[PDB]
Amino acid sequence: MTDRYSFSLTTFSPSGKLGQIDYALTAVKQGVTSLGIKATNGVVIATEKKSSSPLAMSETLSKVSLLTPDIGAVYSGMGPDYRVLVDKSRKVAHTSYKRIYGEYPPTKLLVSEVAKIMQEATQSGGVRPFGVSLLIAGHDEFNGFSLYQVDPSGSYFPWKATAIGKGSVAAKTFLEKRWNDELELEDAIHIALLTLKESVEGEFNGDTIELAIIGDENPDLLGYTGIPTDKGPRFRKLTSQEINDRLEAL
Amino acid sequence: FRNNYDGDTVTFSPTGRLFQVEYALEAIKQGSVTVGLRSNTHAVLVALKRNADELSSYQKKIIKCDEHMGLSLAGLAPDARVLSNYLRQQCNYSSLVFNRKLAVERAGHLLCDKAQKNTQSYGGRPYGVGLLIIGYDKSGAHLLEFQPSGNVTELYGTAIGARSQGAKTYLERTLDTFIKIDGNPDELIKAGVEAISQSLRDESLTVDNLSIAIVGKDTPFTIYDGEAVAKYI
Amino acid sequence: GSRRYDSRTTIFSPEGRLYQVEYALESISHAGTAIGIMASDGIVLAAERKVTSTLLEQDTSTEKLYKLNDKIAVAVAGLTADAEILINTARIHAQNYLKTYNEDIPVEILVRRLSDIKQGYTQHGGLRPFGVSFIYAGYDDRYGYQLYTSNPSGNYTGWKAISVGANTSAAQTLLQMDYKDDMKVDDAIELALKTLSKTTDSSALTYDRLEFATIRKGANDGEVYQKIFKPQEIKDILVKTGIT
Amino acid sequence: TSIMAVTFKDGVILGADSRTTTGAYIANRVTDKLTRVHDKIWCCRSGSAADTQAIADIVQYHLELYTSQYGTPSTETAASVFKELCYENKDNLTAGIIVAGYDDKNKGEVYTIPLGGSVHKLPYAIAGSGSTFIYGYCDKNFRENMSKEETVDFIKHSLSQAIKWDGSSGGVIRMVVLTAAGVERLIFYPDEYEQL
Amino acid sequence: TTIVGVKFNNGVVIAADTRSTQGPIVADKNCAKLHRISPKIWCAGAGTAADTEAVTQLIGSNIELHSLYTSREPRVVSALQMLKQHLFKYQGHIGAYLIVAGVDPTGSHLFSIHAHGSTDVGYYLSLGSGSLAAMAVLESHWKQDLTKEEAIKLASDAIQAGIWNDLGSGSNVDVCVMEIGKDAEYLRNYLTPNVREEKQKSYKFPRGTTAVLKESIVNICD
Amino acid sequence: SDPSSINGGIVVAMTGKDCVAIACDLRLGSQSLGVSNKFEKIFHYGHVFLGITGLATDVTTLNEMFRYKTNLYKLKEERAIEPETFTQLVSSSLYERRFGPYFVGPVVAGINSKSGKPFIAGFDLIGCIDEAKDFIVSGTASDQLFGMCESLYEPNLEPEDLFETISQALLNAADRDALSGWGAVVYIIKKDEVVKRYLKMRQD
Amino acid sequence: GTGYDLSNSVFSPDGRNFQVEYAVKAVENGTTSIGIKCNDGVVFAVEKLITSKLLVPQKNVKIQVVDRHIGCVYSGLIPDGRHLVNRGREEAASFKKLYKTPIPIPAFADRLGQYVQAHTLYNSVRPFGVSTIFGGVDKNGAHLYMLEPSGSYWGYKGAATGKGRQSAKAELEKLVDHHPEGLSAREAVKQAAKIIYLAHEDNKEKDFELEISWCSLSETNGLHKFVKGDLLQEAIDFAQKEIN
Amino acid sequence: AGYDRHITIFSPEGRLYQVEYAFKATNQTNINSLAVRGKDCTVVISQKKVPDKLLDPTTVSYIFCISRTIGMVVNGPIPDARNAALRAKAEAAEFRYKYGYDMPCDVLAKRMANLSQIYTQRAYMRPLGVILTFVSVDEELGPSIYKTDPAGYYVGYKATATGPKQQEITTNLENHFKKSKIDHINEESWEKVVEFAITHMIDALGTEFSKNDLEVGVATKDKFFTLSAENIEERLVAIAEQD
Ligand SMILES: */C1=C\C(=O)NCC[C@H](O)C[C@H](NC(=O)[C@@H](NC(=O)/C=C/C=C/CCCCCCC)[C@@H](C)O)C(=O)N[C@H]1C
Repeated sequence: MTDRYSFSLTTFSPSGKLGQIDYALTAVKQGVTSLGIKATNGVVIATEKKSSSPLAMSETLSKVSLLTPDIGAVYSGMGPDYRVLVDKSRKVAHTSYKRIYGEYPPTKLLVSEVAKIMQEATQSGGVRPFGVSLLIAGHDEFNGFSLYQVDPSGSYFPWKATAIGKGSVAAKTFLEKRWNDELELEDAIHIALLTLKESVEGEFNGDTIELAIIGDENPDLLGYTGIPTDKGPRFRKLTSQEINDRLEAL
Repeated sequence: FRNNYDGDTVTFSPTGRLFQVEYALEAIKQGSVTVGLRSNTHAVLVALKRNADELSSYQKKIIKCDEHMGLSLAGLAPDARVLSNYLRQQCNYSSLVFNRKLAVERAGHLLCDKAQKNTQSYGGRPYGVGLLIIGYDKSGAHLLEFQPSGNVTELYGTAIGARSQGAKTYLERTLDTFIKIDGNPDELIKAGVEAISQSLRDESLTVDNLSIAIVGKDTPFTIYDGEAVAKYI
Repeated sequence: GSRRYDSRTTIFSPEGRLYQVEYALESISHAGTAIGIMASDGIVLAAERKVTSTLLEQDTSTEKLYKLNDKIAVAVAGLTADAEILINTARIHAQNYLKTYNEDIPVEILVRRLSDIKQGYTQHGGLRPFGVSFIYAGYDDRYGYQLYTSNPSGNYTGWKAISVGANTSAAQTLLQMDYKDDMKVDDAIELALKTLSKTTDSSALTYDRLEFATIRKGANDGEVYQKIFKPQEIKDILVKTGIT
Repeated sequence: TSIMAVTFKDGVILGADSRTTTGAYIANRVTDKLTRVHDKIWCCRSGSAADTQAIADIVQYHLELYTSQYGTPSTETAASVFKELCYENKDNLTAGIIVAGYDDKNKGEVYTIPLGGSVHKLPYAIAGSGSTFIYGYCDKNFRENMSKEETVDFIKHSLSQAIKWDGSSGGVIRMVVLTAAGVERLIFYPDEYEQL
Repeated sequence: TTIVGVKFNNGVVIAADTRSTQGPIVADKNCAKLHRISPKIWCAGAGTAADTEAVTQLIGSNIELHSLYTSREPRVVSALQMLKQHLFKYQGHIGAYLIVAGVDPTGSHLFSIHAHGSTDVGYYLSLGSGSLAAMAVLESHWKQDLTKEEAIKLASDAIQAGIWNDLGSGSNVDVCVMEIGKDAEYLRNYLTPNVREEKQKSYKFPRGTTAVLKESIVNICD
Repeated sequence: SDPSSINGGIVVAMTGKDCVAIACDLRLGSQSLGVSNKFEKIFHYGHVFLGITGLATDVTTLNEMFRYKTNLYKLKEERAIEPETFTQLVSSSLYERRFGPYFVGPVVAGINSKSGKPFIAGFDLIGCIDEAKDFIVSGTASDQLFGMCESLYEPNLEPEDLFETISQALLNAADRDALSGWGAVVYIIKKDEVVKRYLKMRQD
Repeated sequence: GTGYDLSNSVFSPDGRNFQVEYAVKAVENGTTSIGIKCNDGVVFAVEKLITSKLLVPQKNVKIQVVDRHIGCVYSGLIPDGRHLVNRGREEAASFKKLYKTPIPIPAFADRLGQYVQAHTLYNSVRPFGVSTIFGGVDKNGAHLYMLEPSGSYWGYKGAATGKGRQSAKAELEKLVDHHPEGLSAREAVKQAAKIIYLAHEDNKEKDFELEISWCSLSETNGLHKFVKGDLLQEAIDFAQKEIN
Repeated sequence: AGYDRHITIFSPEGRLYQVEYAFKATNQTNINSLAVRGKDCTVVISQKKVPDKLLDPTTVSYIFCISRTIGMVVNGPIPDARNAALRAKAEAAEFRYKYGYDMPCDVLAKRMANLSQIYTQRAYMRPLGVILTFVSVDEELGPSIYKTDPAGYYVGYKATATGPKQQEITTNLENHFKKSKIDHINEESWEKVVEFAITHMIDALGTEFSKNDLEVGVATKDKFFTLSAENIEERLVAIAEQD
């Protein structure tokens, strides 16, 4: 027994590339499309729920997850790798921040934490990099709203809008055209649904599309009352119904 | 073929063999001959000590593990040290804790299991030595043959090492005769020396070349060398 | 066993070279260019942002210039992710020094520790080296303005002007052609911008593809100051140096 | 605390008072010292509340796992796990546990685990502070293979006396009947057992 | 400290006083002894203030992460098991005495945990130095099937029994209502029966009264 | 024997109109023997102030610790830490040592740069937080400070009045404590400026 | 590609584990051994090749006991077999210690199973070169089992492994059909001595010694014991007779 | 370089061959299984092939009782099947002990799935050649079917099938639901749902079964149990008296 793989499985090639990080990115490319757009009063992230059998219930699965009440994530690549990263992300937001300052971390920093996890999966012994890329969106009092993309290499950068996965190239171009620095959240949601429509082959409805927004505080989603400063989570996943209603004004 | 399956002991060949273990066994055949045989009252060991130059000495082949047990070796001398030393501790543990003499049959089981561990985990290497253990316990005299594979067997007599087959056959033939040499060590020792000279070739057994060990009923495992083995050559 | 898949990232080539380090440098060679120019009254750091987009948020971005201390900063060339792991341990080392001695950590001391860490992965552990090279630009009261550079091997040296990343040979020559000891900060700032402008693999040198930082001792104060330029700031200075 | 377990013709019955005190103050007057570790294996808890609850919760975990792998555990086994925990940690535990279970082959069984951590199998067993006052009574009234009624009465009397004398006992008397028929919870109030 | 728990027809309610102390000195005239483990699972705590707060947060943090992982509302028995197992692990050294309550997919619940780790269950409970004063009121007015309003009254009175009669308790009354179907409502300073009477005189000193030796400005801007 | 009473000293913080004040004595002694009359107990990290009374060695240690932490905090958060956050940091920093604490009594004071709101708070040796809206006291003469404040104090004082009040509370409290005194310093904090004055008091 | 048979935990493209399969080779090549589940216990028998007249008769015993109610016999790499028994012995002791009751044959089976299955998970270990037939009497009956180097095991009426593995399997199936009502322990012993003699024809080259042990509720009190002296000679004859 | 096919690291295409080859081993038993949801019960059907005559049929099974309410059926070799089962049972017991309530079928799945994902990323751990189907009647979710594979993937189903002829069984059910328009078998008693399950199994595989060719498991409110030869024999007759 005993993991005898105490050496790096990701090393440098004579050309200067890091194979596994490259191959890992290849896997991200193959994955389903997902995108993000930053408006002036919110951010939106979406992807396609590519059911893997009509017998499978795509509701029993989230591609768009909540990290903290003000930060959501979405991916492209290998589902299981995203899943464990979401758990790790939620935990680290607590162990390394909320438990020390009594407040949830700000987007960039939580994003910085996730990146570190992936970076280590790039150099630690006996492991392969993570085969996914994340689009993390959130909001914090001193930074406003933000959208970051984290690659298997462990790198990350901020975006006004962007997409990853299958039709990312097409999608990116389409976004560069429609995006401006005066968009209201709804506008971006609309644009999002539009951009997504191209990458979608089959059905396109509230049951095949998964979208969430980081908008205003939902006091109604708090669960309790009586504490002025606690205003509610800004992150809200939309409902199947909420999606369709907009698909009509598409 | 064999080249792709002998890099270590944690690999089986397509025919279910463990080469590393088999190469170990080879070290024994390359080793100097030694013989073991017993009766109902005594157990004997006879070994042919080998030497380097004529300016060197004849490396010891027999080790005493306790007052009632001992063994002779063929192969990597360092490993025999490690193993006989382990057997000494086990003999010692039995005395201290249970005030009981370790049975030969049990010593054998202990050896087997120790050897085995080194043939199933990465990093280890089989032992490269063969041992013939004699001893007198509660159920009489005993003779065991230990192979690096882990197989320990109880026999009336046997031989291991280069040209061992000569002696083994002689014993296999003389069986009914020596197995009855009770109450007379000098005779069992002669049948011992004879059996071993059946594997000679290069030279003839001399005084500082032959080595005898004897254990039994009222005989604490004792070793004989040089002048001591004179009366048998 | 596992010996089968072991790359042995820590051995010598028959020529007495360390493969991984070599290859990691090869990696760095394709990284955005970064230059450090040290004038008489300050130090300048400039780097080229590798890969950009209309959509890339530049005001929130930082992929090459990191603040380590109040008087020390670094320009990076290589794997950003790797860089951060090291950048953070440096920021800590800086603080420990303070906590223990009650004095700011001397620029070289911080540089040596960081370089020792790299050297480690070079000699034991079966792990890959960090694909990163640093240009440290700091100031202390024991040596004043200093400019250092460290790479995957764990070696570091001092410079008057130096660049790392892509097109270093070209950048070094251009620097080696116009650098003068009696230089002034703004002089260095210009030499800096111009050097990049000539090594750039891009069409033109726009502000949105640059990061700038200076360590000067504003006379009307008496204390050294770090200033990492904002997009609108790089844009201004860009027009002024005559690159519009 | 006053607790006991009695075996009879149809299986076994467990009884307990419901008083848990912290000094002279009755912290809880409606306590349930009758804990379930398996379908038909229960226990009576005396000693430290925290210690017995923690031990119980652990035994329950072990038996749940025992089942998943090897099926239904015997009452003797549940006693063993208790005994193991109690003996091995004797220096940091103050728990007196009575283990009772219903088997189809063995019918009713009772095991008592005193402070030392030793195990004792008996026809019936009493324990707890109030148990000392009814040693003579129980010894003179217990009989083997009594009927469910004779047994529910033996326990109701015995415990009413224990509660009478021992100030560390009181409240309501709780019972648990374990037989092939199933599991039955019983409760008796002061107004009833006080006038017996 | 005086903390209580009272179950009513469609939920549970917990209340507490607001006085904190060190010896005979009032440390905090209005501290909050009501802790939120999750949106609908609140815990009232007595003993060593810093401990009830800390232990409350720790389990609160883990229940949140657990909730997220399982995609299920938190259960009060979950908080109860994580809490008690933690306290038991510390042999009682963590001086926390808690009354934990709330509603979840399985109904309304009321428990109490003692620093050594043992737990209790019931329709009404109290802990703290005001423990007995309160329980006296609860044993005198609790009845089965209380309404949300009766429960708050009972709870509120039991706490008052402590403020007045217990030297370790005082100031105000904090309440938290957790009804099976609605959002839990935290009522901080539900009652404020101890407002200080206006002082007899103003002590505003005439400027220049204090003798200064030296003066200077401080630098905050980096 | 009692760690919190080997060195001595006191700290007090008050809130006024759009301003907060924090003051401390300057004594550092070893039992009855006075050793230094320049041991200040107030420090600051950005616009946040921290007073620390108790065993001097721990007073020094915690200062060096919070410097360290607030520094890295600014480097990562890219902004200065706020009073409310710093309070939380102090609390968890202390409870981190729950079973072998620093024998100190921290006091936090500052105005929230973003909200302009005044903020003061006290902690016990294991991190318990007390966030008052009027005043926080700490030190060997805390009982005295309590009597002084509970009386003298009144809401919304002006920076010029709050100075008189906090100075009077400090002074008269210190004079009834053998382990406090030997000088004092008072900080008056406003959203824009901070004034540090040294007081004239008995030296016995 | 290829080489999917060099490391112990690797799946070949068709989903197999060659190292495990090779382990089986070691087994099939070993002495034949069997198990017969009678009406209130089980009987174990094994072939002991007399490699020479030098081997002391009745000595080198193969069958092993686990605790007091479990019997084990295996084919293949003997040392590997003892190693497995040694683990069963601790495995059993551990069980009895905590649950008081001697370990149920079924539970013991899975204990051995999980252990063996574990040696097919890592390339730092080798699979067991033995197939084991073991069983005994417990709280509810007698059980017979056989564990494969892969970790697989199932309950049997009869079982065999080794060189004469096919002769035996044939004979055992005959017993099953000619005894739908069960075989007694007394009968299973003789019927076992025969099966060995017959299965010994695939090794008829070397002479052999027989070894039988049984665990019967009515014959041994649910305890494991070797069949010695008379009852043994009797079964020896019963076979010697029907071999001709 | 060509060892990206021996351990779990990426191949140039971004694939993990070892994971794929593991999937291949799942069909090794040549047994199909399927699960459907009742109105308030969940049923799992699986083929049972005991070829040898020396085997004790009662000991052969790929259906496991993880807890009082959770049952698991395994498609793959038995040694990996039992390893997986044991781990699940432990995870079950521990979860109860720590959180004070029975682990929900979906959660146990997610936990086993994440466990697999690890063997996917760590080089010294090989995946397990098995697909796991968990079923129960969750106190919050109701009849549930969650399945996990060597890839670390998992999801819930209206119904599902696994094995060599998985695709035939799937399309069969697919059609039944396209028809019925509802996500379950609108039946009150479980016996009728067991019968439906066995029926469509026959229709899709095009085969007749005896009482020893099947293995049935049922999950009801607060209990999961498996049927005996006879319980099936009786269920088989029932469908017979309908054809
Ligand atoms: C409830 C009041 C109550 O229930 N009982 C009255 C007594 C209660 O304990 C007072 C408590 N006061 C505090 O919590 C105060 N802080 C402390 O007591 C701190 C103690 C620290 C001890 C550290 C030494 C550790 C040695 C470890 C060796 C391994 C104030 C300042 O908060 C209180 O008011 N409780 C209320 C909630």
